[PDB]
Amino acid sequence: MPQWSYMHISGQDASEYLSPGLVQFARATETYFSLNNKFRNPTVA
Amino acid sequence: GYNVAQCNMTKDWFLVQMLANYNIGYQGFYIPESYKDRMYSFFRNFQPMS
Repeated sequence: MPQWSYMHISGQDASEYLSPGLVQFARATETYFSLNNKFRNPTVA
Repeated sequence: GYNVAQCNMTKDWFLVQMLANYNIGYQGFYIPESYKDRMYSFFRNFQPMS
């Protein structure tokens, strides 16, 4: 769907819509600042 | 308005203690995990009164 892809419900995984630099950063800064809870995880049956 | 959680202990000190014992501070207060919270640990023996 168009509006599901726009609102990040479907088409891709949570890791795949974020920028590589930001993820590189989220993993580096984890032990003293968590950024997992900032982005939805969609799971598709 | 510097005391906290129904006693005469301060917001500052409570925050220092959560950060030092469990590293909670800047991501917001919540109940610390059981495995972290043992006999000589702060939160376990914390008993506030009125």
